[PDB]
Amino acid sequence: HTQDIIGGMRVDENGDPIWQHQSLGPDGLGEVGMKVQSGQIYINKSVPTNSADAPNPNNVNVQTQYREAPVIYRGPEPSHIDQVMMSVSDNDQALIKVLL
Amino acid sequence: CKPNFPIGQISENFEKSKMAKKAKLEKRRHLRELRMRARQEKVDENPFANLYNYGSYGRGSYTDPWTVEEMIKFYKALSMWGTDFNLISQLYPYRSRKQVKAKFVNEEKKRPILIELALRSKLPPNFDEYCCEIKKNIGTVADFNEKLIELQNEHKHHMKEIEEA
Amino acid sequence: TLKYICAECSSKLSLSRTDAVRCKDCGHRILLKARTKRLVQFEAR
Amino acid sequence: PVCKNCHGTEFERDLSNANNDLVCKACGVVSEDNPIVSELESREATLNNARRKLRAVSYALHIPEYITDAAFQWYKLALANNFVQGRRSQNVIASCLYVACRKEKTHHMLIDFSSRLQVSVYSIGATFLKMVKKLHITELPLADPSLFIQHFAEKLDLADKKIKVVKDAVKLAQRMSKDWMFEGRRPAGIAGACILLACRMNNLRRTHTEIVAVSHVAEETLQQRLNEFKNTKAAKLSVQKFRENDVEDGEARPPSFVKNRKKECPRNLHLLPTTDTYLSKVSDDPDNLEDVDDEELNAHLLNEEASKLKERIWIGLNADFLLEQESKRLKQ
Amino acid sequence: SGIVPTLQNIVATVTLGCRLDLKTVALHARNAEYNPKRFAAVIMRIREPKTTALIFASGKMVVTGAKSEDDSKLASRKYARIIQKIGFAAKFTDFKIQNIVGSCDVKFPIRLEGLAFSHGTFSSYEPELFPGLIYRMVKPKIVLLIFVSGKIVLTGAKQREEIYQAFEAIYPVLSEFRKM
Amino acid sequence: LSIDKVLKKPNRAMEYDALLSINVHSNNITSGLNRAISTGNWSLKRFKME
Amino acid sequence: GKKSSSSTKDYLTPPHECRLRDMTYSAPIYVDIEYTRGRNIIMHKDVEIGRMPIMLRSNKCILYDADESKMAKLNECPLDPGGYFIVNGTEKVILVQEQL
DNA sequence: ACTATTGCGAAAAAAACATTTATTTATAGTAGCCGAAAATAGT
DNA sequence: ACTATTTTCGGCTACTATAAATAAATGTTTTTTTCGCAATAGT
Ligand SMILES: [Zn+2]
Ligand SMILES: [Zn+2]
Repeated sequence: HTQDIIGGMRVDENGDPIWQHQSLGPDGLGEVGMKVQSGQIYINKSVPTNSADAPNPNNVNVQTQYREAPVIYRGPEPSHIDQVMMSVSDNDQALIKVLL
Repeated sequence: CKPNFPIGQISENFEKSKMAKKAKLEKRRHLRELRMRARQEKVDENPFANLYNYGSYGRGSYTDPWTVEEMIKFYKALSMWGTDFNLISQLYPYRSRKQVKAKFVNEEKKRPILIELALRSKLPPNFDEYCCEIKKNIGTVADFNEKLIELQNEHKHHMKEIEEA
Repeated sequence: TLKYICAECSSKLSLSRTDAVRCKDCGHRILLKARTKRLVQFEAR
Repeated sequence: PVCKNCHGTEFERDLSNANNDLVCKACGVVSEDNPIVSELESREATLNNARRKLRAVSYALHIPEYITDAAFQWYKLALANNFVQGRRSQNVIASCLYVACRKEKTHHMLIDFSSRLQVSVYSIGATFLKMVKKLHITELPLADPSLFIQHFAEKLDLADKKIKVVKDAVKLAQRMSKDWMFEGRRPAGIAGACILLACRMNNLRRTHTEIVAVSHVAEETLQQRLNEFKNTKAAKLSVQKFRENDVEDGEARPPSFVKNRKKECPRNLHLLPTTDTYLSKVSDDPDNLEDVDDEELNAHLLNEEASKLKERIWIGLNADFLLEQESKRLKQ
Repeated sequence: SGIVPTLQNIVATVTLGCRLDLKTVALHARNAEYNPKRFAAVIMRIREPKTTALIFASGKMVVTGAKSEDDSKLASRKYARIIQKIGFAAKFTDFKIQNIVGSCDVKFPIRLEGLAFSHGTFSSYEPELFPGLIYRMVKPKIVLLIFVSGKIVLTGAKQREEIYQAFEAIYPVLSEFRKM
Repeated sequence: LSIDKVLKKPNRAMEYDALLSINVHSNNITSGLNRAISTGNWSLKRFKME
Repeated sequence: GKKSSSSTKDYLTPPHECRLRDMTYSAPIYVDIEYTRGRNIIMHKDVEIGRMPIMLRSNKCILYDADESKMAKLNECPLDPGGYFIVNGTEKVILVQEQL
């Protein structure tokens, strides 16, 4: 019963964006309206580390387990996003689709 | 415009709702005549027939409410014996061992003075129960105290034949 | 803010996180992000 | 993880020139070059069958598989905790489903299980009670009936304006949440009346059987809710009219103490009656009992000539007193 | 309001040094109830002191149906006075008590889902199968059911004394939720 | 194969209804549809051809 | 497609919507059965057994004979010929096979 | 078809093990079935 | 405007939910082992 979170923009020296994080948006979903260059994570994603552990029927230690698996823009040329959507599948599972 | 049954527009496909609700009142009606008689096929499914609620597939029913004619078969037997549910069960032929117990608890809260009168009654009552004594004894007239002995004597004799063989 | 808008209902929804995926005023289940306020620099060639 | 010159703990994989080397930012010595890419059985058998049974009704009740996968571990721990032995196999796994149904906070009820199982709600619910308390399930979501308003409308097949029947019903449910009707009542019961009233003002879908075929609760208890909600406060204003923009609280009246009025420094240490003084009332003679004597329990005794009369009909009803002689001679 | 919770029913079992025979205790009694396929023992029903007598085939006995504690004690040896009719031992040693139940009324409505969210880490319930909440207690090791009209019935009290301080202890958590 | 497994019971032969057991077996069609269209390979049985 | 009680056309997800959720663009099959329940035999209608996919611009799909306004409401290009499945996202097509 | 050769095949069984067997304490809740009454419409 | 009856309304009657005992069965339950059949297959 552990989901995945889109927390983003870790801050440093009075400013949110890292050189990777100028185009990552307030929600963690990369902000529509601006370009991307190489590097420059545009979709942050964090996954629980107990991905195969058995569910313990209690509440003891689940507060910090999210290791990151971010999505990084490759390519030798700077591009833009076109637009981004989010939806759900046929089963209740979240869908994310961005197109450059 | 009260909220209890207004008719107020198109209301499509209500006839299947109308045909079933009129038909499920007929379910209990044929069950009523079976109860009073005991006192003495191709079918097409419509989806709204089989619908279930929480009152479904569960033990319990509606006991036939008691009559004044049964009261004199109840209070006098409660005057003769203390409280004996075993023989009053067959006295009320299709009534069961359990709701006659529930009736005893019902009469405790309903009439608390009649049951104490039956408790205080420890004596032969007004001598009208002797016909009711033999009304119980006219069914299958046979000795239960003397003739219903030999059957175990016959059956223990059968064991000795098996031990012989 | 100018938060999330529907596809055809086109309704600005600042829907709080990990709560729902649908829209108001419609049963539609595909969501559109609205464009930022921040300026972007371009050339003219 | 540790450099050989600066002993740094931060390593950064450079993909700028497609070499994918590993290097720290402190001194710049590479860490690694030429990356090497990755181009009981009886206990097993009794879960292999139980895997089939979890998959069965999930296909029937349209359960998405991240519950059925999640529910297997709930079955897995109670398999170890000796919860399975003695109880019926079909009964225990359906209780195990509703745990994950509650934790996932779905629209799925509990009688949808038992109707396919063709048992009572109290049969399948009994082992549900012993599951949660024995296996130490403390946190639990509440059965929020607001989910049922959203889910009932689709199989009801109402008009294409199915948003306004729900947006008004959920604002009715928020108004209903403030009202003191459902406090110990049925979650599907009180949620089966707001839809009846929301579609009332727009359509005539209310036939008192179509909603019973959806909500699976009897017709007389929802009409009771129609009379209960009308006569609490300010409902007479919106019986006939008054568009749904009321913002009030009204009086707080759950119907349980309404019946109770129709019927009509801390506490000290030794202020309540004790129990040892009651033990000291009657002498505790272990063999003797002639200190509580009376005259009617002394007369509580047989009618001496009527023991023939008693045993006559006592053995006139014989079936089980007769076969015990038959069985014992067959035991020899 | 310093009300007292009234205690309605006891159960209490006693051993007997004699094995009980079913034949000579039912065929010459008054409140004769013995159907062996229904139940493997005999029950007496007397309305003074409105208790009931449950015996066992092995010899043991349990009394149930008294209002007070000493009310059970005079009942428990009038029951053996009929056992003094038959040539049996009726050797009772220990008057152990293991359930004394009580019902109460505080008579003001309260919220109970607010405490099922607040004190949900230890006590919980199900709304559809039982209309009240089933509450539990660590300190006296007791269970109890609460309602919405203010009535609380106490069950499972092995000791009579234990619920008196327990009912006082559970009073502030109910007045905590004044349904603001 | 599901039916007779119920019908090999004395008690479960009078009140038993078979329309309940439909939906478990109904999944084999649709998953067999979409997999055979996504993966363009067809496992035939009466002709035994791939 | 449709039932026999409602006898409406259908209510169906749009395929341009269905391709944006990686879903199958399919249509349900309804069967009508009779059997021996018990004491009496019983006939039941409109039994769901599955959802078969339908290719677009068929007479069973909602894109049958539009007027560039319903299809404009369904944001679909009228110059698309159609004739292919939208199973679980991707759009594929049966190729016309042959033998001797 | 008689017999031979064999794996299945149901059925015993065994131990465990929770499950009914009846008691009574209430409280509110449905839930079904029933008149009891009372509106209420045909005539 | 009488005759008839269908709402209209409780009334009844029930009945799991409570521990806390007995307690003779009383369900099964998986695990296991057996013992029989017919099945295959040649004689
Ligand atoms: Zn919308
Ligand atoms: Zn280094």
